[PDB]
Amino acid sequence: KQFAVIGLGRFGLAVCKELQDSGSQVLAVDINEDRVKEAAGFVSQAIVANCTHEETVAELKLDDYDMVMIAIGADVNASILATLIAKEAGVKSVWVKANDRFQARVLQKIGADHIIMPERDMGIRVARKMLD
Amino acid sequence: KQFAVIGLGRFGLAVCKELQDSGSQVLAVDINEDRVKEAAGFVSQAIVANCTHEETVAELKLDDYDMVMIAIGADVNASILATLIAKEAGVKSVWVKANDRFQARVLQKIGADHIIMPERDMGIRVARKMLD
Amino acid sequence: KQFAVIGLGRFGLAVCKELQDSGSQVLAVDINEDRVKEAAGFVSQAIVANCTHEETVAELKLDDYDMVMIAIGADVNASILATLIAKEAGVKSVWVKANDRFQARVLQKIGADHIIMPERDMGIRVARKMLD
Amino acid sequence: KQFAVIGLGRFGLAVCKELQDSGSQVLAVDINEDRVKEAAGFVSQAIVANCTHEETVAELKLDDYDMVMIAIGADVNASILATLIAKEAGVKSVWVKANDRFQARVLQKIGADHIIMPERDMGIRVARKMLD
Amino acid sequence: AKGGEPRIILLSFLGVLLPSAVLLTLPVFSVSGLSITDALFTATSAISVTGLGVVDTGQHFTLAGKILLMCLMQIGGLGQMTLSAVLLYMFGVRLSLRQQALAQVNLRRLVKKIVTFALVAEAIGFVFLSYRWVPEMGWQTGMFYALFHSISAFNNAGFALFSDSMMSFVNDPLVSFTLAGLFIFGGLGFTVIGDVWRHWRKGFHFLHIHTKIMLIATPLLLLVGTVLFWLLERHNPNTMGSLTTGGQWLAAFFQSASARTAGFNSVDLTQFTQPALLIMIVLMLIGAGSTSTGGGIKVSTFAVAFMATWTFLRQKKHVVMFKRTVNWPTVTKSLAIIVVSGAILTTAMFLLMLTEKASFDKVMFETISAFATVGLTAGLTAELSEPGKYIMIVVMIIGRIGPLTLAYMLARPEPTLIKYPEDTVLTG
Amino acid sequence: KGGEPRIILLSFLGVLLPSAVLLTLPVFSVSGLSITDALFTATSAISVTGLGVVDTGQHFTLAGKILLMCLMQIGGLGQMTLSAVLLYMFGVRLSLRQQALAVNLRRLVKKIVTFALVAEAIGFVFLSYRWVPEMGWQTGMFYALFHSISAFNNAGFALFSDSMMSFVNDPLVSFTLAGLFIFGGLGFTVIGDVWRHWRKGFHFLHIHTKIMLIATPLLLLVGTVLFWLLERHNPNTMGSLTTGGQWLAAFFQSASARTAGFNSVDLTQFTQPALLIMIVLMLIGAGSTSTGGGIKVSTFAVAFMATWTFLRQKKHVVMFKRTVNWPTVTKSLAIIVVSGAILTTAMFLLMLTEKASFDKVMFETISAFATVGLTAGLTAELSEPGKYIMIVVMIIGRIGPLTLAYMLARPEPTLIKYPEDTVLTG
Ligand SMILES: Nc1ncnc2c1ncn2[C@@H]1O[C@H](COP(=O)(O)OP(=O)(O)O)[C@@H](O)[C@H]1O
Ligand SMILES: Nc1ncnc2c1ncn2[C@@H]1O[C@H](COP(=O)(O)OP(=O)(O)O)[C@@H](O)[C@H]1O
Ligand SMILES: Nc1ncnc2c1ncn2[C@@H]1O[C@H](COP(=O)(O)OP(=O)(O)O)[C@@H](O)[C@H]1O
Ligand SMILES: Nc1ncnc2c1ncn2[C@@H]1O[C@H](COP(=O)(O)OP(=O)(O)O)[C@@H](O)[C@H]1O
Ligand SMILES: [K+]
Ligand SMILES: [K+]
Ligand SMILES: [Mg+2]
Ligand SMILES: [Mg+2]
Ligand SMILES: [Mg+2]
Ligand SMILES: [Mg+2]
Repeated sequence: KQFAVIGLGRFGLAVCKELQDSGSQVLAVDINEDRVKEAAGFVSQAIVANCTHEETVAELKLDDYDMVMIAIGADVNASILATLIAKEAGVKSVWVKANDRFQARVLQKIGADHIIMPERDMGIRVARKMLD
Repeated sequence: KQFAVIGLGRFGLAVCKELQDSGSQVLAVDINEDRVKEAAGFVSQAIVANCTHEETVAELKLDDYDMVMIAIGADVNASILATLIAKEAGVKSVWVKANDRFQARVLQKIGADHIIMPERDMGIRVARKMLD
Repeated sequence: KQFAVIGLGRFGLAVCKELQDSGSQVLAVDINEDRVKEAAGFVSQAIVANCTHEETVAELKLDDYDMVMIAIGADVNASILATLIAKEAGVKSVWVKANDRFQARVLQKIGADHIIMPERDMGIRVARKMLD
Repeated sequence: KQFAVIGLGRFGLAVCKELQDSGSQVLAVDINEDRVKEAAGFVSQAIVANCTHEETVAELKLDDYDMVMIAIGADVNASILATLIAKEAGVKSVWVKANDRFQARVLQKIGADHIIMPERDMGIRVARKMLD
Repeated sequence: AKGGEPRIILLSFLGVLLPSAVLLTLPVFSVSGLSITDALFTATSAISVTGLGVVDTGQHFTLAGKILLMCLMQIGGLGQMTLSAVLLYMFGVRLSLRQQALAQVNLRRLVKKIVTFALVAEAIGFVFLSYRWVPEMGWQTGMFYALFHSISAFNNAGFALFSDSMMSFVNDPLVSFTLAGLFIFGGLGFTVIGDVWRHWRKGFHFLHIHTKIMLIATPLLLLVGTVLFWLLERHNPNTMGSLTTGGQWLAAFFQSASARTAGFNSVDLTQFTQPALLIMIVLMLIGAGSTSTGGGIKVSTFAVAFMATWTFLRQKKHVVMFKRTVNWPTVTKSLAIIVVSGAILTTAMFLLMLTEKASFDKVMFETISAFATVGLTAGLTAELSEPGKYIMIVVMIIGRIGPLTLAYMLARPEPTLIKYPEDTVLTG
Repeated sequence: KGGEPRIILLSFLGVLLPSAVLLTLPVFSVSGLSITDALFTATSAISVTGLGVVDTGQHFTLAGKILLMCLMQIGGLGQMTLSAVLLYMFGVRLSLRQQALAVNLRRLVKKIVTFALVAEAIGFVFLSYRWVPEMGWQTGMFYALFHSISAFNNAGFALFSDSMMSFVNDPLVSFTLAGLFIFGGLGFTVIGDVWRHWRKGFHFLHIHTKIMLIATPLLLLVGTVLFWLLERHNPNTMGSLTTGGQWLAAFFQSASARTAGFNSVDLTQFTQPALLIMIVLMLIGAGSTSTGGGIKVSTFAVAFMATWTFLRQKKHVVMFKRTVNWPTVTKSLAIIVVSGAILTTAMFLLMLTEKASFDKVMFETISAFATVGLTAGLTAELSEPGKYIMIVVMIIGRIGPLTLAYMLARPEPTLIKYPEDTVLTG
């Protein structure tokens, strides 16, 4: 029912649009104001915040949210650090998007429940669509 | 007749100066403000705008102008993007300058009506000129 | 005591924050106005200047200050030039940060009084700390 | 007795300094105002002008000068065109500084009376100094 | 993507102006009842804390009416400081997050400190004013006058319960200094109070540049005004010639302080020398601090323009204050505010001369006081005509929110996709 | 730093002190001028303010008036020529800088003088056609030449006891003089741009030319309508005139306020709502590179358009489809603010030295700073310190705007910059 999406890039905004279509509350948060405005018309609540800030994550009660998606791609260090902060925040289910195999290794060990690699994961499915 | 010329390099400013000298109103658009200033002296209206931006092109109202000339030379990506946006904006006649035979074929697929190769066409013209 | 710190990166701002916390008045000089702003918060006086320029260094009156710390790390050419100009200005004691052994030897030949290699000196300190 | 120096880089400023110290009239001309101001103290008359402009060269009575030194190095076209304009202006002796061998060939074919290549000529000079 | 601070500022004022206007018409608050224009004028004067009065505050209003008046000028003065600090906080939050995208306490604690600072400041002024009026006027009446005037003084309102506002206490240092301290700190600005409160141990050198400007320009504005008023009015029998040597300095200092938005008067400005009215017009225009209970164009705006002018006359590339460069957008903001304020002021003075007939000095002084929110009268408000009241209401509204609103318009202009070529226009 | 400020001041003081020392000689005055009076007259003539401590027609001899034509001719024409010359050098340096990163002056000066002589000759012919029949073939020609020179140079010096108050109902002389300081105050840049590029059309004129050619008719029309509306029922100035006479007088004051300084009515008996309008008109003044003064119409236009841009929260100041660069807006606002500061100081000093109402002192200060020279009855009773303050204000007013504009153009380069910090405004 209630979801949170951190990082509103091309991947993160795509999650927000589909989540709203199924009638679910989505908290879209992004450091960049422009990207938050784009998702403002597609989510229940759009907030400009830095999710690397520990106190900011405390205020945004992410432990209440059923699932939290971290969709930060360019800065590998932010996604790793935001994943950790969400874990101490009490988030039971943490989904993290990783662009590299080395990042996906770190995220697995630090405790991410689901690691998403869009290029590798889309590669497998597109092959399956080609086969059938 | 009203013409819009996008890109104010050596080719674009020559088309504007020739078009305006014949009594036609020309709109000169470029991202480089220096060349927009240089054209603004003799061009009916000169605007500093990014024509690959689809919302910007709607503001320019390129659908009103009879012919749109896109004279972006170095940036091929910007050339195809501007041709695509102009076609999607409902421009009846789009003339595009192409620096290569591969770019010209892509522009033909996009929907450009007349494609000019400055080096090849001028080569043919001078070859005819020397003969006669 | 009056100190002058040139270059406000990690080492330069750490030296300034320590010197000012110890009750000493420090001058912070950097070409990057962005980094001069954080220093100006806690530094007695912060100046945006280029310290490879002889006239600029004469304007700074670095000969007044007891010690001049040059903490230009990435640009070795700027570090050498700043040390040379400071010595030619007439400053009694020059401390220079060097990230290379060859740069340290060149600075010794120039006339630097104390040369700090942060990586190697920190390695020695850490080894001594682990031993005891 | 009376000389003109066009281009006030490191080479041309040295020419002006030696010529004036020897006791002669030197018209120092450079398009850049900073270098003209730098050479203003030394030379008899320092003028900010573009010597590629034909009418400016006509106004500056370069045909009255015994020798004209063209010391433009970075833009080869500027040096070639300045040499052509000076030769058309009636200057009997034109000395041109060239940085490359192709530029030297072009200047020789144009009609420059003396072509100066500082690196090769000092190469020979310092070789002779080393020998004796 | 244009800023919405301008819209919050106006909606907030009108969201309280209209409810305040309708309440004043009820006969519960007035012994005789106020007409629509009079209630609109009185509400605007109270909400803007201008203090201009079409009717006498002490006599025309009832006991309930004065209690309503305290609520309005507490909403108008502390409310602007609370709102301006709140909007300043959100501006910093947006600016801070913008920096992190490219490469401090919460709001509730800030609002609590602002209200706490207000009530403690009024309470300190309350006991000092009670110390003198309770013996003269009794217990129940004495505390009311102390509370009304301490609230009025801190909020830079200038509303008085006496027929002649503080003209009987020209030679009373305790009343004059208690009131003087109230609107000086009430008009100083919370950012100045906050910066001094948290970083006084570091020293003056490490205070914020805005705090240093307000801590230096205010004493000079007080000192220059005190000396200038004393020099120009020492020989005037009608205003200051009949007072003792100490009484003249106490009166000169009081009007020097009250001009910067409070609006109280130990003497009569109706009988002031013209060179003294011109000095006070400049003082009213400068006003109080940026994030305070009152103000005109504000001291920091005048200070930036004052040193921008000094920079321009000396042909220096940058405007410097306390070894800090004032960026060109800030300089343009300060100059634009003065130019725009003069444009509205000139239009307002021209309209006043048409609606009602009076001399230019009387009209100009009244227009500045209404625009600068000072509320000092030179006799025009007493005979103000019906159309003149409408102009004053508009000027009072624009003067109260104009400098703050125009600053935020300059901060966040609407982004555009079409730019026209830059061309030069000859000036000078 | 630029030396344009220094050329502007030295040039004025290098004609004021000689002009002053000459005015003391009894050859030019029937009774002789005191050092204060001679200095005031020299400042009023060289700055072409037109303010008079003594009557021009009576107190000066035949040789004195010839000097006065020379003095105001030098003031107006030489200021226009110097402004054009400095603008030409500024453009030359800018062009050479642009080439470094990536007409003739003698011909220009010839065109400036010939345009002035042609305009003054036309005005002289039109004035002679009216005065020679009633004044003679010698005296009428002299009056025509004097008044044409004064009108073109935006000086306002008159040979009559009442400056053109006897010709309030005469349309020929009123329109002749009006056309002379409108064209004299338009600016030679505008005249040249119209002369060389009128066939191209209004659309292709320079932005400054368009601003002048639009605002000057708008300013004239607004002033005329406002003066007619505010003074139609005033018996002492315009109530006694006919319907055509009232409009002619209103148009003449609307035009003369922009630096000329002639008066077909009495400003001493003007309604205050009309003195405020005329103060606003005087402050705006004539065109930039012209014989007139004021903050100049282009400066007022950029500030008016910048204000509209700020009230609409637009990113750029746009005028005639052209962006006005932020340094230009800053120059205009700084000129207005500095002018206001000096004006306030001057009014305060006048109020200290002289005892008069605020409207009279403010009007006189605005007229002297703007070089309009319109008097509201206070100049006749000027004291010695008042005369000194007026002289200083006339000097700073004449050269202050252009000088401050050029200081903002070329500040001294620096090697030390302090960190940027924010200051709260509003
Ligand atoms: N600390 C952070 N807190 C919140 N959002 C962040 C943070 N760091 C990055 N983001 C956002 O995460 C999104 C991921 O975008 P990314 O793929 O990294 O870059 P790009 O937008 O260039 O493709 C961006 O919209 C970015 O603004
Ligand atoms: N996205 C764009 N929108 C508008 N104009 C553009 C864009 N990209 C490039 N241009 C302009 O097109 C012009 C032609 O490009 P180029 O061929 O590099 O210059 P030239 O023809 O002088 O060699 C350039 O001056 C450039 O400013
Ligand atoms: N000529 C110069 N004068 C003054 N400061 C300089 C000069 N050149 C570089 N600096 C500054 O010196 C510092 C050197 O630190 P650097 O190694 O570049 O960064 P960091 O230590 O943060 O990784 C930087 O702040 C740099 O901008
Ligand atoms: N058209 C021109 N007319 C006059 N001077 C010129 C022209 N073009 C270049 N110059 C000057 O000639 C000088 C020589 O340039 P260059 O050999 O590159 O010296 P540097 O490497 O020190 O810049 C330059 O400083 C430039 O200012
Ligand atoms: K008040
Ligand atoms: K005049
Ligand atoms: Mg992305
Ligand atoms: Mg091209
Ligand atoms: Mg470092
Ligand atoms: Mg060189």
